[PDB]
Amino acid sequence: EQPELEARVKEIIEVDGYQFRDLNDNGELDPYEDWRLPTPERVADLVGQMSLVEKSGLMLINTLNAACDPQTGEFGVLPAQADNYINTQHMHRFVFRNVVDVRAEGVECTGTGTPVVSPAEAATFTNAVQEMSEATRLGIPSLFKSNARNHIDPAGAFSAFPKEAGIAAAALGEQARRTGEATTGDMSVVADFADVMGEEWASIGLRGMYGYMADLSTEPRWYRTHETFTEDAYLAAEIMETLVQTLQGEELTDNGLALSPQTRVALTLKHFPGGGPQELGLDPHYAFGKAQVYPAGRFEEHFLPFQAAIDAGVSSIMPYYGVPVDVPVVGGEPGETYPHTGFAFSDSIVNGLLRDQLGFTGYVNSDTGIINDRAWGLEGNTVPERVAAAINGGTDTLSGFSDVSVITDLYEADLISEERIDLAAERLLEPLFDMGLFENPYVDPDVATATVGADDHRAVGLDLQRKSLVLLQNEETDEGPVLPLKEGGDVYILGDFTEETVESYGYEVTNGNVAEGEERPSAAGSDYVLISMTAKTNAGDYVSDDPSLGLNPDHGTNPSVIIGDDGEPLPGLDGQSLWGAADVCVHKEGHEENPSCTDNRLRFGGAYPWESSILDFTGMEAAESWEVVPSLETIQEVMAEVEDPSKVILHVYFRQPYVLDEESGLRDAGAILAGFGMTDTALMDVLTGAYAPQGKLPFALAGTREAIIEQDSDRPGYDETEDGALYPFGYGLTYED
Ligand SMILES: O=C(O)[C@H]1O[C@@H](O)[C@H](O)[C@@H](O)[C@@H]1O
Ligand SMILES: [Zn+2]
Ligand SMILES: [Zn+2]
Ligand SMILES: [Zn+2]
Ligand SMILES: [Zn+2]
Ligand SMILES: [Zn+2]
Ligand SMILES: [Zn+2]
Ligand SMILES: [Zn+2]
Ligand SMILES: [Zn+2]
Ligand SMILES: [Zn+2]
Ligand SMILES: [Zn+2]
Ligand SMILES: [Zn+2]
Ligand SMILES: [Zn+2]
Ligand SMILES: [Zn+2]
Ligand SMILES: [Zn+2]
Ligand SMILES: [Zn+2]
Ligand SMILES: [Zn+2]
Ligand SMILES: [Zn+2]
Ligand SMILES: [Zn+2]
Ligand SMILES: [Zn+2]
Repeated sequence: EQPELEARVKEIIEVDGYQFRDLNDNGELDPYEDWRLPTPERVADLVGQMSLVEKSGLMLINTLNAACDPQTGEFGVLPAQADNYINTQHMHRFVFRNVVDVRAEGVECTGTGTPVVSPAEAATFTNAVQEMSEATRLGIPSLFKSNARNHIDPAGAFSAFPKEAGIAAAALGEQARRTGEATTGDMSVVADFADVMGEEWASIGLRGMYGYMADLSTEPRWYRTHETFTEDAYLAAEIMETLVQTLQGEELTDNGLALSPQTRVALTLKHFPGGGPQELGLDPHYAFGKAQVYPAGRFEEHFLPFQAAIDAGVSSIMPYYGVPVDVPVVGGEPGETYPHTGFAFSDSIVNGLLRDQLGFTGYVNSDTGIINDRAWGLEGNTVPERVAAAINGGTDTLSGFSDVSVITDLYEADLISEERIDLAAERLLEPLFDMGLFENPYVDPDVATATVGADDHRAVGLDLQRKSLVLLQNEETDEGPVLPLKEGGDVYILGDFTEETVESYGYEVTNGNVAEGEERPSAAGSDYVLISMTAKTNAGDYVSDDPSLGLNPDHGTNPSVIIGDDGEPLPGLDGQSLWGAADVCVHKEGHEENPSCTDNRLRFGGAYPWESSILDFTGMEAAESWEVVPSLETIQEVMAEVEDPSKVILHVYFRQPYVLDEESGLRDAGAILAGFGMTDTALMDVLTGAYAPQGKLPFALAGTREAIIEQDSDRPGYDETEDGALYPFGYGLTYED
């Protein structure tokens, strides 16, 4: 019956033999403090006593990182803006972005940066914010969200798993190992991962997530394919279902939300209705990439994973920045299309599709910076006008917006009704009640130390690392298949292999990784060449209003067209404009005089927009804003030096679905693997045969740039291209001894 309580500011009262937190400090048991009552009655009572500004503060969510004190040496103290956000803006939702890890030897507090914090220091920080929250007039608790933390970057003290697509590759591979088929996957793999994450996140007082991503990698030119699970909507739907059930629980409320005190992490699924199908792969963080296009008419396949998570009870939904171009309204009158504005401003999307058509009963969380930076389709509108349009469109909380006074001002100007603010307040407050946070919002920092990165948790991650690896090619030689490796030999390594780790398996290693000013030993005479390679963007020089770049006629024109709902094309988006002409620094269609460029330095990722279709390794080596690592030139020298290329093992990190073009010579390697993030001993354990590979690709790979240029950005695979796929979805070899 009686749930545990903890209070550091307010007092505990007991009534009818039960104890309660007196959060308004009146000395009596209000219904919102009365945990015996159903949540709607607790919310109604709480919303009844809030001032307008306290209600409007709930509609903001902003970065609140732990800081360090240069004079005490303590890490995990409150930042400067904590007092403002909690006490002046009345916020109770925050994004925690610090790396959680143990700092080296010698690290002292200094610099503008975001300090690294241990698990115990992270818990101390979030407790302190909860302490400051309880100290407010009604002592409403706070909720921290974060992006993903448990993935190897090819994190910190959290237990390390492969990237999202590696988890899907492992799930498909274990289905095929049990059934013979690779369709929707073995979801015990996903549940095992989610179980470790939920336990570790909750132990530091991190009870929400910006994620996971249900977006589909149907457009290989989209730089965010690196954080998608799959291109296939039905596998994605099965994964989102399992993530909600495991992270939120299977216990549903009467509203149909999987929210209980058993909820370890409440998910804010992103990015609705699906960020995958970007025109030319250009991303809507950037002005030139506002458009999402659906040439194969698959808009409904893309919100199918969201559908599945909504039914499993997911807490929260984040719309993407994108603009849906000419999309028929689901369940609407004939000839109706969705507005050509960003998703969070469209009542048709957030209230119509998400709530009315799909039945979502939770709250809606904007993506970060839609108001000031990415108010797509609202370029001429003011900031207050943009706030009202997102809130009235169905968006309940604004990520990256700080200023509660703008919402109160919009109320006094009758641009947002108080009935709408009450509705947002209800949706935002209910999960905090249902998750037990009004009763006890604190955590034990020392239990975090014993939980984050536990040995058994790390073991689960290691298993999935080994099961994510996909064997794509393993050529038969006179002495048998290239893989697994034989015992002993001379091994040449290139790329991110640790020499002593490879030596430890009983090989003599020659390291081709030399600095730019030293000569590289030849690979001649090696029994094996281990190359670990990938490609990266190097687009930090991009400037939208620079005639050398964004305004350079030699870079061509942006083919993307978006006709505004007023009848005029969006700036720089008429299909004839220079790439940089869509940036507000160029068009200046707002209220405000020389606006900064939003696209400068492409700081979120992605190549130069004129280079977004160069996904082949040969093209990428020559491209201005792509880089092959190690260089394709060095790789090609090395493969010639060994003379017999079947002695070369390529381990490739397909950050995007890169194209192994025949001109590049990479297909002459004896073995090719796709890796999604592993320790060196996990990969050496598979290469040397202690374990056999079993992963299967959760997206198809193409063989030509033409297939890249021809495929439909909203359709999976390459079956409609002339050249087709090099490797299809669900493909992957093993050792057959
Ligand atoms: O972390 C954030 O605030 C968000 O940043 C935005 O740029 C991304 O679109 C979203 O996926 C992140 O969750
Ligand atoms: Zn007191
Ligand atoms: Zn009573
Ligand atoms: Zn009270
Ligand atoms: Zn105030
Ligand atoms: Zn408040
Ligand atoms: Zn990445
Ligand atoms: Zn199911
Ligand atoms: Zn786009
Ligand atoms: Zn009035
Ligand atoms: Zn303790
Ligand atoms: Zn454990
Ligand atoms: Zn054989
Ligand atoms: Zn030696
Ligand atoms: Zn020219
Ligand atoms: Zn150029
Ligand atoms: Zn003005
Ligand atoms: Zn050379
Ligand atoms: Zn496609
Ligand atoms: Zn051709």
